[PDB]
Amino acid sequence: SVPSQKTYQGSYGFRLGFLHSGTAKSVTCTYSPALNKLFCQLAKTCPVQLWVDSTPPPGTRVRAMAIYKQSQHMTEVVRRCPHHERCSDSDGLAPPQHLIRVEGNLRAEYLDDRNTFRHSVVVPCEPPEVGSDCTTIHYNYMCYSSCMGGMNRRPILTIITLEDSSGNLLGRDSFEVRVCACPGRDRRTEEENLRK
Ligand SMILES: CCCCOc1cc(C(=O)O)c(O)c(I)c1-n1cccc1
Ligand SMILES: [Zn+2]
Repeated sequence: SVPSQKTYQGSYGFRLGFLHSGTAKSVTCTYSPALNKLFCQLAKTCPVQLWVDSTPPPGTRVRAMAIYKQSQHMTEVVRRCPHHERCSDSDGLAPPQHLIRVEGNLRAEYLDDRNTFRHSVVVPCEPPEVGSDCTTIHYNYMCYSSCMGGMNRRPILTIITLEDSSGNLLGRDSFEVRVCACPGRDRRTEEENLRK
């Protein structure tokens, strides 16, 4: 099977937001609205904003999962490559096979789905800090898009789902991800290709 990627704001008006980081050579994470694509360095902080129009109930959670973007690869589980799964870079909570980690949240839970074998990471919803209008989750991607025996140059999507306490769908959004050494240059190149 394949997880749905259909954008769905749902009853709470759920959607993502991204910072405006630019495309300088030194940038470690940058989002392209024209491509709906995040470009980031390996294991660096990727701030993703969560926005709602109304407050979801206590017990609502936010889950992240990666799938391959190309249809001919969509049924294959996205996982870390044979090198990175063995490099003992554990944070003490994320299984070493998981591509996506949540940084700085001791309530993050990592799931290996017993039926689909897909990986995901889920956190409880928390209200914005006083003075803020949205909540941010900090993600890390733990392999390069190019890693041999893993993503192997195949593009991926991240699907972010807002879920109730039982895991039922409340909202969904998604974005493509490229994990690469020079996200600013790659964003500029791909946006130029799109303009041409
Ligand atoms: C108590 C559990 C539910 C609390 O979740 C939110 C509340 C508000 C609010 O304004 O009360 C909000 O703005 C956001 I963004 C979230 N939220 C959504 C996903 C992650 C956090
Ligand atoms: Zn790797």
